[PDB]
Amino acid sequence: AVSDAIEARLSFAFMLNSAVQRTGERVTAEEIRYVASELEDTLGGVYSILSQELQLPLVRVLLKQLQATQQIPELPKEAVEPTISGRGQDLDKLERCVTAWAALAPMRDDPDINLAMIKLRIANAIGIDTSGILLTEEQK
Amino acid sequence: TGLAEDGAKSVYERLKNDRAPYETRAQNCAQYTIPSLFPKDSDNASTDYQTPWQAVGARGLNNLASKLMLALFPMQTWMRLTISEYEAKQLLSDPDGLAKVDEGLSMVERIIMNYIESNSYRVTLFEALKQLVVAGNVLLYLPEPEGSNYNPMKLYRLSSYVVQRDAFGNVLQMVTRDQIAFGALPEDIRKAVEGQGGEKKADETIDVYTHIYLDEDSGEYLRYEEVEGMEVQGSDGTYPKEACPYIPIRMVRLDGESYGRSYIEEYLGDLRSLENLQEAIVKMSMISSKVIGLVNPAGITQPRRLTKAQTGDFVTGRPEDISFLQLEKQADFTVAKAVSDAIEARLSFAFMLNSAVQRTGERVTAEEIRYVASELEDTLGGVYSILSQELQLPLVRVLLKQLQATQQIPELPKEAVEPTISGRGQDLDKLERCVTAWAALAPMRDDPDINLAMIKLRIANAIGIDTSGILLTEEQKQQKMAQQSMQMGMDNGAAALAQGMAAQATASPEAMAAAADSVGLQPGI
Amino acid sequence: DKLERCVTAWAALAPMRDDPDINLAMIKLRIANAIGIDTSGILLTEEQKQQKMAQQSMQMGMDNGAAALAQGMAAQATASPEAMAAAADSVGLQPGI
Amino acid sequence: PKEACPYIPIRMVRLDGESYGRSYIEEYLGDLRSLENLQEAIVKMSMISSKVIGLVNPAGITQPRRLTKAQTGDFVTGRPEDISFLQLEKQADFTVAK
Amino acid sequence: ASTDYQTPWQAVGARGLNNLASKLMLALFPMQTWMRLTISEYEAKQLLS
Amino acid sequence: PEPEGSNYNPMKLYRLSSYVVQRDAFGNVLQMVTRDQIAFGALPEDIRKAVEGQGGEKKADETIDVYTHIYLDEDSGEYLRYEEVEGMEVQGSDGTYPKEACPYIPIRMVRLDGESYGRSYIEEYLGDLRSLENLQEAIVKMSMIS
Repeated sequence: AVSDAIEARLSFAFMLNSAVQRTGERVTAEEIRYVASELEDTLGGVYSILSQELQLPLVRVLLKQLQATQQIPELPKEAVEPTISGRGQDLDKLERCVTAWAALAPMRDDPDINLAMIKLRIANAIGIDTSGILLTEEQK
Repeated sequence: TGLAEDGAKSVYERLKNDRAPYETRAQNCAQYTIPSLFPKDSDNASTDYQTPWQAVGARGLNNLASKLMLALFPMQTWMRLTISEYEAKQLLSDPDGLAKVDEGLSMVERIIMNYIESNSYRVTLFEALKQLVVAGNVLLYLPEPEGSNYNPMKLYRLSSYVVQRDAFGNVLQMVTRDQIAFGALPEDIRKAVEGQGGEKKADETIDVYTHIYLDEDSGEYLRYEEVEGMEVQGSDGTYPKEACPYIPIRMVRLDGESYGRSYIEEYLGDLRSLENLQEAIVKMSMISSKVIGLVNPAGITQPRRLTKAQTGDFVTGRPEDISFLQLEKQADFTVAKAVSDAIEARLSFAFMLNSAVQRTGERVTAEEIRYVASELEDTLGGVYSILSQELQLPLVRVLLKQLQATQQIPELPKEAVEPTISGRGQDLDKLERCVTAWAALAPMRDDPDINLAMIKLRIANAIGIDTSGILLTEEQKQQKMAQQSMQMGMDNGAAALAQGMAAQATASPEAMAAAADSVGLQPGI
Repeated sequence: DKLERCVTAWAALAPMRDDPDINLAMIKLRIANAIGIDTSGILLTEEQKQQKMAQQSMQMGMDNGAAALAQGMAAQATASPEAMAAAADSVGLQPGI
Repeated sequence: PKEACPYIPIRMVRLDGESYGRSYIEEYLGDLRSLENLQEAIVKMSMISSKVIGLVNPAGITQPRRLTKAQTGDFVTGRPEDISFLQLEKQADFTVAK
Repeated sequence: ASTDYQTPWQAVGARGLNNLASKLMLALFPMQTWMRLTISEYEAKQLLS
Repeated sequence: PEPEGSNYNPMKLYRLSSYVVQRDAFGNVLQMVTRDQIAFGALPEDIRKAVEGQGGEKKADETIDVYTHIYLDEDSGEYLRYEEVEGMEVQGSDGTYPKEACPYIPIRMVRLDGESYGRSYIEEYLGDLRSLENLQEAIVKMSMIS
């Protein structure tokens, strides 16, 4: 029972799930295992040092070595990189503002609501940038 | 000159005798949770860090530093720039220019998030939040960019800095201690060390101090670096009171002491008792682990035959002579276990981990009932609430200044300020809610009685969305009524002459051959 | 909530837009009286409709009107083909098409 | 003015006509005072439990001069009923205070 | 060769290493586009139409 | 390594028994030394001219301790990198690696200042595994008397 208690408190320190080495006795079901996200958050503390130490210098070397062998276009001295765990933010913020604009679909005949402005407000609330976002003055 | 306070190497030494209360707390306080996080710093390689007998402090720290990082600093736009709305109405012609200003404020709040993520500020803040749990009291320095290259920020975890503040909240003076080696020194400092005299090894370290004292007769800070010499002559920086690159962070604030406490010293006594149980349960299993064969010496069984026998030999003796020395404490192992399962139960709510394995458990507690996990979010909401003032606002007010000087940001016109909203948020949900209320008015587009022009204003008044880009104004519709007509004018018009020209372009077939020559077609068809 | 509740009660009156007996002009006032929403921006007043009846007509006036002369001009702008070359010169087009 | 002053004193539960206010958790501070006195005793009962004393029956055979110096699996002289361990009692008392 | 490596009596460290090295590899380095290049957006507006 | 073409180009690692770095109490690296043991037939072409240039014939399979040295430069912020043999250099040596882009990057599990190397993650539970093996050693041995 001590060895089953030490394995229990190493199995959270490592990113394996709670498993065989008890009675177990799950009945713990079914939406309750969203506490497996607690293992992802504990995993999120592990590699967080390592993304600076490995994950950024591996790109900054390859951004230089591919310029010298001409396998990459010479990017003009002003682009830098995050290791986003990957867009991501460009996709979800575009996917969310579509569904908000899709709710404005039964308002295409309403004479009062400024639908030209509400589509800009949602584009302002959600942090999508602008100016490729709407038809400009001439443009129609 | 004398510079009105002297000397900066002795300001560090007078006030090093004030860290020693907090420092010897944190050396005790990291000993119980995770000893690699805050060393005693009379520590080298090797001094191996023995793991504590309990592993709740190691669990409940990473599970609390990450849940602060996930809550303070989400991946999206955790700051936003509020312009003062009434002073924005005065200086501007309504209403299109107002949201055009908020696009410039949505411009800046994305560039900072593209500056924070692209300089690994997420890393050194998570190293800051682990120090803020164990010890509190970290200042992290945000250096000047000097280009669009890679620019991290260095932190100092209370064994490398000294601050002195008032009983009042403001900081008087800060001293930071570097140990930069001689080959790795900056260029202006090497001229000062050689200017002091004597050659140096390439790897010899140098105690490089700074001194960030509050100025005599002016509210700004003065900042000078030093070596064993007096200054370095690249020193003097006029840091204002509200924007200084050295900001000392503080877990739970206590007045009027100079530093702050830590969060996990508020349970460090309880971990101290929970290790003393978990030290005893493990040691009771080690007496258990030893296998002693107690032979009854008033018996027959000599183990001269018990050892040398084979797999299945028939041996002389009685089974009741050979008994084994077993660990007792059946009714005592359960006393020390049920208390240790009760202390871990009341530390697992103090830390933001969920109720878990360390019981029978025995959930049947299902399925909508676990909305009481929001009680952990609310207890988490009390933890960082001090820290949003201490870290989360000065980190923006520095970056709003440093990006103006390097021209990576537009000079925002002296009137925009920022909350750290946990992120709109309020601009999205209040817009999303008034759409669904206006969507219920859709079967009333033909009702002759209800003033739908007013109800859409009332919901825009009840929900606090602002107004005046919200509705079509007085003129605003004769333009709109023309655009449906100019559409049908251009549509029916372009369909008229195209049926009009091409019908009479090809009739009495000599005209058909003449019409093909205008395009340039010869007689093919 | 008091605005959101009176919408759903008025939404139940939607299949009664053709009933010749029920005073729907009054029931919408009674629900606005029962639920404590205030009044007087709540309903179209006396005048208030001859303006509104004109806007459906001025829409169909501008719509049928702009569709009339655009079919009206462009049909007679290009007939007896010398007029077609004269019509293209008014825009500024030479003889390309 | 009387209605707009930048110094406003806040007050948990109001009591007249004393100058200050009380607090909410002093209305249960007596009960916490009794609940710590239990939880102080349950933990201290686990600490007598934590100590592992080997009571050797001195009218027996087992001398622990052989029990300590023995290896992993040695055969040693003695009876198992001489070696008992001083364990914390209070089985039916730990449940009262719990 | 030879020095044969005796397996430890416990097999949690052998379990909890491969189950942690792979879950770092699956989280640090997914199969899709784990880096991206941010251009400085305001300096991109200045140098471009 | 450098590509030198679009052919197959892996990357070699060194698991702390084949390299040495030295860094400051500050975070930056001062000097790195990597130790290879490339055999004589498997050496690169410029190095074989240096080993033969040292003198004496070699076996086809004899190993050679080939060192590099990636020290931070005097009076310039870039790194200097030279390979060596038992001789002084190899005359294909000097590389002006900048501070931000060097092909040798030392990785580090949990960072601790100001020691030269980093710790590991599973040494933070290595004491606890040491106690858990001592139980699991005893349970198995109790089943063998059984």
